Amino acid sequence: RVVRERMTTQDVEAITPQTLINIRPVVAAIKEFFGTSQLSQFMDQNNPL
Amino acid sequence: IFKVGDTVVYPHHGAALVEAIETRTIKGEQKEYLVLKVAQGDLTVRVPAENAEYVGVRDVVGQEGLDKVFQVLRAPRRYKANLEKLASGDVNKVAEVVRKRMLAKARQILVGELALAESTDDAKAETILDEVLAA
Amino acid sequence: LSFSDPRFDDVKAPVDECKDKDMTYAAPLFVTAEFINNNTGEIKSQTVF
Repeated sequence: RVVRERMTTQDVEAITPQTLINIRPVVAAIKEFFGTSQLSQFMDQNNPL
Repeated sequence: IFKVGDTVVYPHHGAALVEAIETRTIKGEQKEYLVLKVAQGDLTVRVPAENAEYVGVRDVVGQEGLDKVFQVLRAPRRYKANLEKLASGDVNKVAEVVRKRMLAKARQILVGELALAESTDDAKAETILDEVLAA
Repeated sequence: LSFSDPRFDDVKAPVDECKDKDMTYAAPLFVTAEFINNNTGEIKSQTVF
């Protein structure tokens, strides 16, 4: 969504996909899933069983 | 200008080493797509050979062009048009810009123009541009 | 703008060392993101981290 709205604000035939791409929401989404979600439970190891 | 192994300078993305010509067709029309290995971050560009002179990607300048940017550097609104003066493509209009981020791009692309027209050992040759800064 | 070819390299740190030095076990992620301006047909392909 940010990419599609930012290509309008960028100029024409003078930009590159490296300038286009912002991986911050992807990595933020991964870390906010691994923390702060009850399906990413703390590992429970009293014994191998 | 558009052959195998040339050194053709894009007016915005810098100089690229063309490796090969491809006839990658657009609906049955085998357009002469020419590859471009610009060594900034290797954003590989396949441009048509016919539209290459449409967009104005040009060959490297010579020693006469080097002396032209030297004589522009000899004698040192305005700010909006001088940024647009980089977008002209003429090498005597790039050297008017160097005589704050816009000044950063103008100096580094002149040395890439300096060290490929003459092939004289690049960005350490930015110090050579510092020599002709006083001119 | 065209996305293609996801790619993984190997890991950045081994298991026990990652456990001891308090970080996350990880690996770098690479894709082949391509931007074309089809006003005249002008592709630009990178390998975006």
